[PDB]
This record gives sequence, structure tokens and C-alpha cells, in this order.
Amino acid sequence: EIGPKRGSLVKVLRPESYWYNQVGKVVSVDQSGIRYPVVVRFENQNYAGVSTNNYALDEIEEVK
Amino acid sequence: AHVVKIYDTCIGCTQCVRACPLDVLEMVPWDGCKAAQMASSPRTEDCVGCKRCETACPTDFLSVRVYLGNESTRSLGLAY
Amino acid sequence: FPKFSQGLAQDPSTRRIWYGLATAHDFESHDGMTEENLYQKIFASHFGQLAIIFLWTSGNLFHVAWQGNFEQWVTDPIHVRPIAHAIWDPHFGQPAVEAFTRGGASGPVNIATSGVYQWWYTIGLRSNQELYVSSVFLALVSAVFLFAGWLHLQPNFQPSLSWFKDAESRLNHHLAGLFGVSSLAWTGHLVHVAIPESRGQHVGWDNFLSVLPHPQGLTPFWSGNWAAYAQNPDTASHAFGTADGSGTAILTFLGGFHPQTQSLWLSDMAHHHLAIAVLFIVAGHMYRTNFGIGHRLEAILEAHTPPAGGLGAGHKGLFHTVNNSLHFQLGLALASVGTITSLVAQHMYSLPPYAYLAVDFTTQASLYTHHQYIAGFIMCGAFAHGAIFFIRDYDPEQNKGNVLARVLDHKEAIISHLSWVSLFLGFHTLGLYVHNDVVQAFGTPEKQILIEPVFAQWIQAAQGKSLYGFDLLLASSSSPAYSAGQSLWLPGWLEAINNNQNSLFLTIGPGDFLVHHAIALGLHTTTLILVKGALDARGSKLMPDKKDFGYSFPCDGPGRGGTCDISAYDAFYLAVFWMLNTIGWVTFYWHWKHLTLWQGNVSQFDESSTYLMGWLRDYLWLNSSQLINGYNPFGMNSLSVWAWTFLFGHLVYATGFMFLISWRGYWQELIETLVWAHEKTPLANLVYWKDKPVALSIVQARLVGLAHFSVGYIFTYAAFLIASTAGRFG
Amino acid sequence: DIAGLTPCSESKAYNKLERKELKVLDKRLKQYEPGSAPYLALQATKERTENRFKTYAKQGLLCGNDGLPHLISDPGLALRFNHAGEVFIPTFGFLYVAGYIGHVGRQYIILSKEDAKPTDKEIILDVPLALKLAFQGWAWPLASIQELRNGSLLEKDENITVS
Amino acid sequence: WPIVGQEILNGDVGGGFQGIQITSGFFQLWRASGITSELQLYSTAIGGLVLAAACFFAGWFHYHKAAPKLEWFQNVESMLNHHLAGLLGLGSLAWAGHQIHVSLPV
Amino acid sequence: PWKQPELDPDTPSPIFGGSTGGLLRKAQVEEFYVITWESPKEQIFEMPTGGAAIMRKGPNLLKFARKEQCMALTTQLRSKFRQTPCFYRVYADGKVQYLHPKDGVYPEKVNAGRVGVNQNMRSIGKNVDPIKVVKFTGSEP
Ligand code: CLA
Ligand code: CLA
Ligand code: CLA
Ligand code: CLA
Ligand code: CLA
Ligand code: CLA
Ligand SMILES: CC1=C(/C=C/C(C)=C/C=C/C(C)=C/C=C/C=C(C)/C=C/C=C(C)/C=C/C2=C(C)CCCC2(C)C)C(C)(C)CCC1
Ligand SMILES: CC1=C(\C=C/C(C)=C/C=C/C(C)=C/C=C/C=C(C)/C=C/C=C(C)/C=C/C2=C(C)CCCC2(C)C)C(C)(C)CCC1
Ligand SMILES: CC1=C(C/C=C(\C)CCC[C@H](C)CCC[C@H](C)CCCC(C)C)C(=O)c2ccccc2C1=O
Repeated sequence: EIGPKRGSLVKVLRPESYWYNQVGKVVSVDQSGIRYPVVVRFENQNYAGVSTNNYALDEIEEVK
Repeated sequence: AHVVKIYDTCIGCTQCVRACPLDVLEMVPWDGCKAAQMASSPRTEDCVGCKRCETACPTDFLSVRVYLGNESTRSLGLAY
Repeated sequence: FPKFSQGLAQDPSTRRIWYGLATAHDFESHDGMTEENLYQKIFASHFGQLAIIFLWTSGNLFHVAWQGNFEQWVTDPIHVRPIAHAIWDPHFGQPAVEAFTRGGASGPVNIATSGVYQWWYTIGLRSNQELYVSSVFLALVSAVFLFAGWLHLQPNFQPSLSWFKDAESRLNHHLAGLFGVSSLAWTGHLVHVAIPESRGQHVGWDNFLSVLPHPQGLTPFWSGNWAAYAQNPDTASHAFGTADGSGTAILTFLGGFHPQTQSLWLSDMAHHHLAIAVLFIVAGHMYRTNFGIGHRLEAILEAHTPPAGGLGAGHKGLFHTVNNSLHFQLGLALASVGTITSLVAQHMYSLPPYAYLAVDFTTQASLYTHHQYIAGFIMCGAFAHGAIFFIRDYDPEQNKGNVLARVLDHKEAIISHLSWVSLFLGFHTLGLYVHNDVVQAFGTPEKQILIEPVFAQWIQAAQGKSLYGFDLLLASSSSPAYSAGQSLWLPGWLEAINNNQNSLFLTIGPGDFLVHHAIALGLHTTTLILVKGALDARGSKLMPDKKDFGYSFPCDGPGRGGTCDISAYDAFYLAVFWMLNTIGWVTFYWHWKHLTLWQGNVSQFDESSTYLMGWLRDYLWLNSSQLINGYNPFGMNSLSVWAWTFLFGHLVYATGFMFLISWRGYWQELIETLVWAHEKTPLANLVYWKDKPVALSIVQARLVGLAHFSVGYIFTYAAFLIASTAGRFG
Repeated sequence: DIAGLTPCSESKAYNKLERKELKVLDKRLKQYEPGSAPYLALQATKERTENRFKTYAKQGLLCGNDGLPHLISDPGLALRFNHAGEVFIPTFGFLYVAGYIGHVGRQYIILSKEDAKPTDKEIILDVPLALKLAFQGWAWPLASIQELRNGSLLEKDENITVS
Repeated sequence: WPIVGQEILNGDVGGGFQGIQITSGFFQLWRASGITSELQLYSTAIGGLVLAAACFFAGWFHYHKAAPKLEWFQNVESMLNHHLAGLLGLGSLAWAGHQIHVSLPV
Repeated sequence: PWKQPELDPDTPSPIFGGSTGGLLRKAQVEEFYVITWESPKEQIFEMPTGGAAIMRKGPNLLKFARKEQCMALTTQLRSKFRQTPCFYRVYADGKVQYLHPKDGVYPEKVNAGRVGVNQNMRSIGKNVDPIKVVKFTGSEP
């Protein structure tokens, strides 16, 4: 396994993101060398209406 | 004469390409994503600045940005 | 045509013409720019604004001396009206020239409102010859500055960049010479010339060397008996022109006003600008410049860092930030100048510095509104030019941990705690006015919530006002603060403040209470709009990178729910509406409170200013009677020019609503239709534009509509202010 | 007295304003008959007006030269000169009510967010829960200082920032 | 009603009565038809509530229970025939009956 | 495509009476656009400028003054009638340029021949501040 576990909650660390210092469920993780593999899903929508986004390994950290 | 730059976070949705009326954007292969696709902006001389491309990108923050700049006849949408 | 920008010149539309003017004096964004060429082009341009100032002053002197009645005004200053400039309008009729020739002059004229007559008369000007000689002097000084802006741009005489970034030498020369020596010389003028001209003696270039200011001369100055110059002050029964009731003093500390001319004593103002010269020369010798002694600016900022870490690194890294950022230096200057401009307004009406200004009711008003409206415009620029610093000239890595980054870190707290104060004052102030509007309306004027401003009345009692009866230290004879300054300033000061026929510390009631709080609503919420546009200039959650786009851009599109009016330019744009509203309340409150004083019926303001129908009935509707009848169907008075202007502002104000409400997309489709007609018409099609016609841009319309808005906001009130006060003459 | 204000009992303009406001009704009362309902309505308004003026005088209010009562805000002068009920005491009567509304809404928000679908609980309220909290908030200042001294009032840098 | 202030609005209208002055022209309408007493106005009000509930009842009936088809709506030529003759024609004829038989003599 | 199709400037046009949204003096002087497609039957379609027109069985040709007017029609034909249009750009000098299916495949489908342009290898944000580029143009490039 390369990254966090399925169904595990993680905290985001992108300064650009609407979900920054916020928590979301890990939907999936790809192990094929992609730059932004970690797929995360949040309950709260962003300004557009999207509730998912692919984040990186360094950009996510353990909850709270 | 507008500027269109696409960033590393593209995932090959093609929704930016479908939305642009003026055919500024096209898809090119790439090894960074699952879909193995990436956008491109070869012909920005025909860009107009509608920002429908930015509206369709589903990322957390946009993989496509239209940085407005100097104007022209094609950019101002002048039939005359 | 723009040579400084090739990107706009290639534009075929009319957007080239408009944007070429607005980006003209924005040297940073120009093509082929350099930091060294930037400072030089500024240094040359700043010579230009001086050239227009000294010429603008020369025009007033000439147009007054040639066409005015300065010689006739000095003899009877109270009754005679001043004259600004004559009139030549061939579209007049015979009734108008007969009405506009109210002055003693032959032809029609315009009555002045600035107050230059009271100013020139005070400093010792008593003839039209002396104004002709002066108008030539400034026109020469004006030409000299134009020659310098060209000279100091040449290949030689071209200052280097290190010369501009020498702060320690600029402070010492400007604090000591520009401020101090200039203030020292002005005292030299008041002593050698003006005070004699008050006491009858004619002093001029012919006889200033032979005439002594004091009988003893300078021998007291060297001996140390400096109190000899304050021995025989001018008596109360003293005419300002003649030697009846005169004295020999040149420096005195009498305090208070002169009885006949309700104005400050000249001997005091002479003594004033002397002490200011001493402190400012002393402060000029502070910083270090080419000698061993002196302070350094960078060493000070690095030192004032608190040990515990309440401010982190503290003021470190700020010297290179200020010295290299021109927008930072401009924000502090405007914020300082814009505040001073309000002091000039607040401290002149209460302390008249000129002769026969308290009697000229129309002149006091315009001088107050003129400076305060300028104080708002200037102060809105400090934040705006302060916001541009965060985009262009801010480096986070250099300014890390310092006060400037620690402010920007927690900006969500500042903008939030501000919003509480605006909401708090807004609900509770309006709720009381509306509570009083209603309860007046049901016939019960006793149920109003009238709260007395006790804290302000506590001050006036602590500053000599014995009406309220608090019996504070300086209203009490036993206290030391009364004992100290008893021989110096208090007999003249206590007489004036306790007199209820001057504007010095007017009586306060519950009507004055609500307005000072309503004024607080303006400043705290106007600051909110401008502070937000500054701190959120670099980025927002809706637009994480505003810094890449610029200070002024229309929007980021309809996506993300809509992004209209996000840029920092659009924050400044919205604040000007609040700047004008705030200054309007401040200025409405000055005019009405003074009209009731001048009309003698102070009870009008105290009882009617507690509910808002009083403002609409007793101030606006009532005082707009003589004005509105400027041109009646029966005839026309001299106030016709003001009623015409009064509508002219009610119209310009409305035309801006077009550019504000109706936006571009409706119009560009319309211009496309006129273009079709111009080509399909048989003969007009032979003519063809050189530049393609297009509608005005988005940002341009916000600017244009704000100009049509603000100009009507000003031209409307200026007519009402002058016409209401001039027609009643009180 | 204080601030050069006379009490409302001793003022002349205060009684002048009473004689005026009653004269309007007496003139209006002349039109109608004695036993009619318009007569009874105006007589009641006359009775209320006479009661409004005497009660404000009895309460040690301060009337100015205009003849209208003025309020004092500093608790020092209010307590010294017996004018506390005007401003100083109602300040605490409000804040008790205002904090009641915050302590209640804050608790409904926290508790609904501990369950599934909190969005539905806002548009479709749990009225049994809302009434329970609304009758449990009589002692909200105790819970606040309990929650402050404990540290479970404020969140700690788990909030979104923008840069 | 007599609570805080708010009774001064009941102005001295005249007629042993005080209240708000209306500007809707109902009094002149009720006089153009024969209406001399208040009892006629009460009955007219009770009729409206009765007819209004029927109109509300019909909206439920003609949607929730027995709703027409698209064919019934597209019969456009029958609407004009019924809505001209029946509604505007007989409705004006009926009012003349009220005018002729009641309003004129009163 | 296999090869760029050259322009046939003499093909039948649809049956359209005319309108006022046509071409202006800009077309003869600067440039104009023309679109081609091939229909299997006679149908009716909405024009971008004006009203309705009747296509013709076989090749069809229009002339427009804007690229958006042409691509607006492609989106209608590709969706409603499921056709494959192709449009050019004609200058005043007579030069002709083949624009939209420049590779033969529409842009929303990948192809191996294409090469990326204006591709930054970084995340949005994560770029230098304007102060670093204060005296020349560009923070994004
Ligand atoms: C008795 C011990 C004592 C005390 C009380 C102080 C007190 C102070 N020192 Mg100090 N100092 C001490 C001993 C002490 N010092 C010693 C022994 C040394 C070694 C020599 C120093 C060396 C030292 C240095 C070198 C410096 C200080 C400074 C300061 C000042 C600011 C420090 C700070 O954290 O800002 C307080 C922290 C804040 C974060 C500010 C909060 C701002 C509020 C929240 C804003 C509210 C605004 C809002 C609009 C309010 C409403 C207003 C409305 C009514 C109009 C403060 C007055 C600094 C100074 O001179 O600056 C003045 C400084 O640079 N100290
Ligand atoms: C008379 C016109 C008017 C009024 C009343 C306001 C009021 C306000 N503006 Mg505003 N504004 C106006 C014109 C006006 N503006 C114009 C022309 C412009 C230029 C575009 C702006 C630009 C502007 C900006 C840029 C900003 C504001 C802000 C504010 C708020 C300041 C905080 C405050 O004091 O709120 C309290 C004051 C009030 C008067 C509250 C209004 C509500 C009262 C109590 C009535 C309550 C309703 C009542 C119960 C009946 C409702 C029934 C009905 C629903 C059926 C406030 C809501 C600032 C803001 O929102 O920051 C917080 C802000 O940033 N305005
Ligand atoms: C109590 C009887 C009853 C019941 C249980 C229902 C139940 C239903 N109806 Mg039905 N209906 C009824 C009576 C009833 N209807 C009547 C009497 C009529 C004739 C008007 C209709 C006409 C009707 C239509 C035409 C439709 C329904 C629909 C529906 C369904 C959706 C209900 C909904 O959205 O709630 C809405 C809940 C409300 C409380 C609505 C209140 C609206 C009132 C009238 C407005 C009041 C005006 C206000 C006082 C003015 C002041 C405002 C100011 C700003 C001016 C549901 C099966 C819809 C359907 O089939 O579902 C798709 C549909 O399209 N009904
Ligand atoms: C010491 C004073 C001072 C100085 C040296 C500068 C210098 C500068 N400012 Mg600044 N500014 C100031 C005060 C100052 N400002 C004040 C007080 C304000 C607040 C109002 C502003 C608000 C401000 C903004 C909002 C912006 C600048 C900008 C600029 C830059 C130049 C833009 C340019 O060329 O515009 C040239 C513009 C024009 C020639 C158009 C002005 C036309 C005016 C509005 C019309 C006036 C009405 C009309 C004539 C009335 C006639 C009456 C009629 C009845 C006859 C430059 C760095 C711009 C900048 O840096 O961009 C990044 C910018 O966006 N300034
Ligand atoms: C003694 C030497 C000396 C003097 C007199 C000056 C004087 C000046 N320098 Mg300067 N300078 C000096 C040495 C000196 N410099 C040195 C050594 C350097 C190199 C380090 C510079 C570098 C330098 C630069 C780079 C610039 C200047 C500029 C200026 C001008 C400022 C603009 C202005 O008019 O403000 C006038 C200000 C006053 C007269 C006094 C202060 C005003 C405040 C508000 C007080 C108000 C008092 C009172 C209430 C007013 C009442 C008015 C009455 C009529 C009612 C001014 C003429 C600027 C310039 O070139 O402008 C063209 C500029 O950009 N200086
Ligand atoms: C009970 C819920 C609640 C609570 C505890 C708070 C708490 C706060 N708000 Mg907030 N607010 C709320 C709801 C709430 N808000 C709602 C619904 C709105 C939209 C109208 C706002 C809009 C708002 C603004 C615009 C601002 C605040 C601000 C603030 C802070 C200062 C207090 C203030 O200015 O009050 C202001 C209060 C109002 C303007 C109106 C509040 C609406 C009612 C009175 C309360 C809501 C009750 C709720 C519906 C009941 C649910 C009960 C449940 C059992 C069913 C404080 C942290 C200020 C801030 O930025 O912090 C410094 C500020 O400027 N509030
Ligand atoms: C945003 C920004 C900016 C801006 C700023 C501003 C604009 C500011 C404002 C502010 C202000 C504009 C301030 C003001 C101040 C003032 C004050 C603070 C004063 C006070 C005073 C006092 C202290 C006094 C005292 C006294 C005496 C002395 C005597 C008598 C009594 C008394 C007590 C009164 C800048 C550029 C920096 C940049 C960055 C960003
Ligand atoms: C006011 C009101 C009301 C009431 C009333 C009503 C409205 C009534 C009704 C009405 C009626 C009461 C009606 C009736 C009518 C009738 C008719 C319309 C009849 C006529 C007839 C005809 C049509 C003709 C006949 C004939 C002849 C002549 C010849 C031969 C035979 C025949 C048959 C053909 C209500 C409550 C409801 C509502 C509200 C208001
Ligand atoms: C009317 C209108 C137009 C069209 C207005 C036009 C084209 C008028 C400008 C051209 C006329 C000919 C200039 C009129 C001359 C001025 C009275 C004086 C100008 C002085 C300057 C030269 C200094 C817009 O383009 C627009 C754009 C965005 C929002 C609102 C609007 C809007 O309201």
C-alpha cells in the first residue's frame, strides 16, 4: 500500500482549497505513480457545487 | 490576445474543451493522470474571454485559468 | 497613440482612447520601465503640480485686484460684500446684468466665498498695487519650477537612485528648512510687517530696514530679558486698522479672541510659529547624515521588538519595505494629510484666525465643507494606495513574523469585529430616530428616548464651561490647573468659551448625541469596506490569486456562483458612496446647528433634530425657499445661477445611475444595430470610422457613473449651502 | 440635579406640554355626545395622558429647557443621583435575554450536527428538542463560564483560512 | 385598536364615527346599486365565503380527483363561444336586470 | 485528417431569403469564415444570425463574419442531426485556412500527433508573487 487507508478521514493542507484545515473521507487511492492520487469526498460543497477533489500525499495529514 | 494556462491538476474530463465555443482548447495525451489525457491551448489568438472553461473545471481550484489582457478584433467579438 | 504602452495602441476600438488617458500617469505598468527612470519621472512631475498651484494663486490675486473691491472692503469689511471675478456672458438679458451688478462695480460680478479678503487683509495687504506685484512673483516662481522639471530630467542633472533613497538627509533638510525656517520667517513677517499694519504703521520694502518692530530693538534678545516683548499688549478697545488702543508688544500669550474682530490675536500667532520653528529645527538635527552623530532609521526599527513576542519579530524588515515601496509612502502621507485637512476644518470655525470671518457666515460654511469633502477623498486614497502595496510591493518571505504579516494572518478577526460596530451603531441609532419619528407622530413628544451626552459635557466643564455644573478642575478656582495659566491664557480663554454667541465649544444636547454616533457608523463601516479590499487584495477563498490579475479587473466570471465586484478597486468604488454619505451627515449637522445660532433661535435644533422629519421639514424644505425662487415666472433674482446649478446637480447625479444600474451587454447589442444602419444608409456609408465603436468597459462605467454621481452630490449642496445662507444673511 | 437639567416636576414647559396635549382632546371631545363610544375612547386617552405625565415626574426624571425628559448613561452619575433605572439597569435586562438566544441556538446547532443529515434539521426543526433547550436556558451565564473555564467553547485552528 | 399611540389615526371623520378615511370608492359603488342598510352587506359577505370555498374546492376536485385532459383544453373555439355569450353576454344582461328592477327606483 | 480538404467556393447554399445579421464591410476588408457540411435529406435548421433556413441534400455552404457564429452551428448540427461540419477562414487577400478539425479528430478526443502548449507543470497557485517580476511582464508565465 502506498497511501492512507480506504474510508479513513484526513485533513487537507492545500492553501488554495475551499477545504483547508477541514476533514473528509478518503474515497480511493491510486498506486500507479500519479502526482495527485488521493481522492477525497467532503459533505460540504464548494462554491461551484463539487464535493470531491484529488489531493496529494504531502497535502493531506491525519485528522485533528 | 488573451492568455490561457493549464496547470498540473488536470484530470482529463474534457469538459473545458466541450464548453469553449471558439475551439481554443484541445486534448493531448499525458502520463500524469488516470485518463492519460491533458488539455492544451494552442490557439489563444481566437480566445474571447467567456470563462466558460473555468466554469466547467471540477477541481478544488481550477486547472484552467484565463488571464485577461490586451484586446483585439477577434477578442472583442466584433462582427464589424 | 499611447507610446508608453504598445498593447493599447494595437487595439482598434475606442477602448484605446479611454484607457490611454487613465493609464497615463501610472508609470510602473509602462513599457520599458526601470526603477531609476521611475523616480526621475516622478520628481519632474511633482515640479509640475507646484507650477499649477503658484499659477492658480496668481490668478486669484490678479482677478481680484483688477476686478474686485479690496480697497473698498477694508474700510467697511462687515457690510461690503467681496468680489471674486467679473462676468461676461453675451447670452444674458438686461434683467440679469441689473441683478448681477449688486456689487459697487459697473458690470455684473460674482461674490466671493473663499475668504481670501479676510486672509490678505490680516497679513498686511491694504492695496491693489500690492496684489499686482505679488501675482507677478508667483508666476515667476511657477515658471522656475517648470524649468526645473525639464532641467532635472536632462542627461546631466539627473539624480541617481541612491540620492532618492537617502531618507536621513531628506528628513533633516525638510523638517528643519521647509517646516522650521519657513515658520521662522513667517514670524519674521508678522512681526516686521503685519502687526505694524494692524497698528497703523505702513511697513513695506521701502522702510522695513529703517523701522523697528519694537522700540528697544534686539538688545532684550541678547541680554535675555525676553519678557520685554510682551509688556504692553493691545487693549480690548482696539480697532484693527488704526493705532487707537494699540500696544508695543510683538510676542504675547494673551489667549482668546480679539473683541472687535472675533479672531485670534496676531501677537499670539507670531509667538506660535516661532516655537514651532524651534522644535522642528531641533528635530531636524536628529538623524545621521555624513557625520558621526545622529540616529539611524533602520537601527531603531530593528530595536523596538518586544522580548516576550507579542509582535513576533516586531518592526524588523520594514525599513526596506517602506523605502522601496512608493505606494506605502503614499498611503501614509495621504492618511496624514487627510486627517490634518479635517483639523483645519474643525479648528478654524471654532478658533477664527482671520479678521471679520466669524461675521461672514457664507464663507465659514464653504471652507468647512471644502476641506472635509477633500479629507474624505484623500483618506479613501490612502487605503486604496495602501491596497496596491499588498499586490505589487509586498514580499512575504522578507516580511516574515513581523507586524505586517501578523496583521494579514488574522484579518478575519479584524473584518469581523468591525462588522459588529457598524451593525451595532446602525440598528440602535436608526431604531431611536425611528422610535422618535413615530412617537412624535402620535402626538406624544415626551416619550422620546433623549440621552444626554454626559461624557462630552464633562470635557467642556473640564475646559472652562460652567453651564453644565460639573465643577471640574479647570472650572474650579481652587484646582492647580486653574491656578497655573491664570496669568497667561485663562482670562481670555474662559471669556470666549463661556460666551454662547461663538462657535467655540457650542452647547450640546441629546440631538447632538445621536449624530456623533451616526457619524461613527460612517467611519467604522467605511473603514470596513476599504480595509477588506486591502487585506483581501492578495487572495480570497473565492479567488485565491487576486495578486496575479491586478488591482483593477472586472471579475472572474459567472462561475462559482458569481464574482462581480471582488477586486480591490471595487471596494474603493463602494466606499466613496459611504465617504459622501458620512461627510454629508457631518456637514448637514454643521450647517443647521450654525443657522439656528445665527438666526438666534437655538431651540429649533435642540427640539427638532431628535427626529428625522425635523431634518426634512426645518432644514431642507424650509431653507430651500429663496433658492428655488431664483428664476420665477414673474422675475429673477441674483440667486438664479444657484437654482440653475441646483438642478444641474440633481441631473448629473441621476445620469450616473445609468452607468451604475444598466451594464454593458444591453448597450453593445445596441451599438451593433447602429453600425448596421451606418453601413446600409446610401450616403453615410461613404464615411467610415478610423477606430471601431464599442461600448464602455465594465470598470470604466463604474468610474464614469461615480463621477456623474459625486459631481451632482457636490454641485447640489454647494448651491444650497451658499444660497440658503446668503439670502437670509444669517 | 446634574448637567444643568431641572427635574420634570419643577419644570414649567413640562406642565405647558401637558396642558397643550389635553387641550387637543377637549376640543376633539366637544364634537361628540357624552354617552357615545367616541367619547369613551377620548376620555380613556385623556386618562392615559394624565397618567403618563405624572408617572414620569414621580420617577425623578430630568427635563431640559425644551421640557422633555432626558436620560443619563454613566452608572456613576446614575447611582449617585438616583437615575439607574433609565439606562444602567435595562442594560442587564437585555443581555440576559440576548445571551439566552445565543446559548439556545448554539446548543441546537451542536446537537443536530452530531447526527445524520443536519441540513434537514435546520429547515425542518425538531420542535421537541428546541422547546427543551428553550426552557433549560434560564441559567446560561453559568454554562458559559463553565464552558470557558473548561475550554470547550472555542475551536483551535481547525478553521479554514484563505491565503 | 387602542394601543400605543395609534388611536389618533381614528380621525374625526363625521357621522358619530371616527376611523381611517378610505379612498377606494366602495361607498359610491354600494349606492349605485340599491344598498341602504348594513344587513345587505353582511349577506353579501357570507356569499363570498361560500362561493370562495366552492372555488377552492373545485381546484382540488379538478386537479386531485377529476382533472381534464389536454383535448379539453385545446377546444379553443368552445371557450370563446361560452366566455363571450355566457360570461360577458349574460353577465351584462343580468346586471341590467339588477339596474332596471332595483337600482333605478332606489 | 488524412489530408486537409481544400475549399470548393462554388457549392449550393441553403434556401434562405436573407436577413440583416449577414456580413458587413469588415468581411470584404479583413476576413470572413465559411462552413461546409453534407446532409442526407432536406431539413430545417435555425441560423445563428436571423431565422430558419432549409438545407439541401448534398454539400452546403454558408458565409459568416465570426468564428463563434460558425461553431455555434456545428454544435447544433452535431447534436440535432449528427453531422460532421468543417469550416475555414478566408482573408481579404484570398488566402484560406482550415481551422477547427485541424487534426481531423475533434478536440474533445485525444490523438497521438498532438503536442502540448501552454502547459505549466505546477499546481494552480504555487507561483511567484508579482514583486519578483515587478519590472517586466508576467507572473503566470
Ligand atoms: C512592566 C513591564 C513592561 C510592560 C507593561 C511593557 C509594555 C509594553 N512594551 Mg515593553 N519592555 C519591558 C517591560 C515592559 N513592557 C522590558 C523590561 C523591556 C526590555 C528593555 C521591554 C522592551 C520592549 C521593546 C523593545 C518594545 C516593548 C514594547 C512594549 C509595548 C507593546 C508590547 C506588546 O506586546 O504589544 C501588545 C500586543 C498587541 C498584539 C497589541 C494588540 C492590539 C489591540 C488588540 C488592537 C485594538 C484596536 C482597536 C481599534 C481598539 C479600539 C480603539 C477605539 C476605542 C478607538 C507595551 C506598552 C514595544 C513598543 O515600544 O511598542 C509600543 C517594543 O517594541 N517593550
Ligand atoms: C439607505 C440605504 C442604505 C442602507 C440602509 C444600508 C445599510 C447597510 N449597508 Mg449599505 N450601501 C448603500 C445604501 C445603504 N446601505 C449604497 C447606496 C451603497 C453603495 C453601493 C452601499 C454599500 C455598502 C457596502 C459596500 C457595505 C454596506 C454595508 C451596510 C450595512 C452596514 C452595517 C449596518 O449599520 O447595518 C445596520 C443598519 C441598518 C440600517 C439595518 C437595516 C435593517 C433595519 C433594522 C430594518 C429591519 C427590517 C424590519 C424588521 C422590517 C422587515 C420586514 C420586511 C422583510 C418585509 C447595512 C446593512 C456594509 C456591510 O454590510 O457590512 C456589515 C458594507 O460592507 N453597504
Ligand atoms: C388540504 C388539501 C390538499 C392536500 C393535502 C393537497 C396535497 C397536494 N397537492 Mg393540492 N390542491 C388543493 C388541496 C390539497 N392539496 C387545493 C384546494 C387546490 C386548488 C388550489 C390544489 C391544487 C394543487 C395543484 C395545482 C398542485 C397540487 C399539488 C399537490 C401536492 C404537493 C403539495 C405541496 O407542494 O404543498 C404546498 C403547500 C402549501 C402550504 C402551499 C400553500 C399555498 C397558498 C395557497 C398560498 C397562500 C397565499 C398567501 C397567503 C399570500 C401572501 C403572500 C404575499 C407575499 C403576497 C400534494 C399531493 C401539486 C402536485 O401535483 O404535486 C406535484 C400541484 O401541482 N395541488
Ligand atoms: C499625492 C497624491 C496622489 C498621487 C501622486 C497618486 C498617484 C497615482 N495614483 Mg492615486 N489616488 C489619490 C492620490 C494620489 N495618487 C487619491 C487621493 C485617491 C483617492 C481618490 C487615489 C486613488 C487612486 C486609484 C483608485 C488608483 C490610483 C492610481 C494612481 C496611479 C496613476 C493612475 C493614473 O495615471 O490615472 C490617470 C487617471 C485619469 C487621468 C483620470 C482621472 C479623471 C477624474 C476621475 C475625473 C474627475 C472629474 C471631472 C474632471 C470633474 C469636472 C467638473 C465638470 C463639471 C467640468 C499613480 C501611482 C491608479 C493605480 O495605481 O492603478 C494601479 C488607480 O487605480 N489612485
Ligand atoms: C532645506 C532644503 C530643502 C527644502 C526647502 C526642500 C523643499 C522641498 N522638497 Mg526637498 N530635498 C532636500 C532638501 C530640501 N527640500 C534634500 C536634501 C533632498 C535629498 C535627500 C530632497 C529630496 C526631495 C525629493 C525627492 C522631493 C523633494 C520635494 C520637495 C518639495 C515638497 C513639496 C512641497 O511643496 O511641499 C510644501 C510643504 C510645505 C511648504 C510645508 C509643509 C506643509 C504642511 C501641510 C504644513 C502646513 C502648514 C500650514 C497650516 C499651511 C498654511 C497655509 C496658508 C497659506 C494658509 C519642497 C519644495 C518633492 C518635490 O520635488 O516636489 C516638487 C520631492 O519629490 N525633496
Ligand atoms: C443563534 C444563532 C447565532 C449566534 C449565536 C450568532 C453569533 C454571532 N454572530 Mg451571527 N448570525 C446568525 C445567527 C447567529 N449568530 C444568523 C441567522 C445570521 C443571518 C442574519 C447572522 C448574521 C451575523 C452577522 C452579519 C454578524 C453576526 C455576528 C455574530 C457575532 C456577534 C454578535 C452579533 O453581532 O449579533 C448580530 C446578530 C444578528 C445580526 C442577527 C441574528 C439573528 C437572530 C436574532 C438570532 C438567530 C436565532 C436562531 C434563528 C434561533 C434558532 C433556535 C433553535 C432552537 C430553533 C456572534 C459570534 C457578527 C460578526 O461578524 O461577529 C463578530 C456580524 O457582523 N451574525
Ligand atoms: C491599510 C494599509 C495602510 C493604510 C493605513 C491607514 C490609512 C491608516 C489609518 C489610520 C489612521 C488615519 C490613524 C489615525 C491615528 C490618530 C490617532 C491615533 C491620534 C490620536 C491622538 C491622541 C493620542 C491624542 C491625545 C490627546 C492629546 C495629545 C491632548 C488632548 C487630549 C488627547 C487625549 C486627545 C498602509 C498605507 C499603512 C499600508 C498597509 C495597509
Ligand atoms: C354581489 C355578489 C354576489 C351575489 C350576487 C350575484 C352575483 C348574483 C347572481 C346573479 C344572478 C341572479 C344572475 C341571473 C342571471 C339570469 C339570466 C342571465 C337570465 C336571462 C335569460 C335569458 C338568457 C333569456 C331568456 C329567454 C328568452 C328571453 C326568450 C326565449 C327563452 C329564453 C330562455 C331564451 C356574490 C355573493 C355571489 C359574490 C360577491 C358579490
Ligand atoms: C450608456 C452606456 C454606454 C454607452 C455610452 C456611450 C457610448 C457614450 C460615450 C460616447 C459619447 C459620444 C461621449 C459623450 C461626450 C461626453 C459628454 C463628454 C466626454 C468628455 C471626455 C472627452 C473627457 C456604455 O457603454 C455602458 C457600459 C457599461 C455600463 C453602462 C453603460 C452605459 O450606460
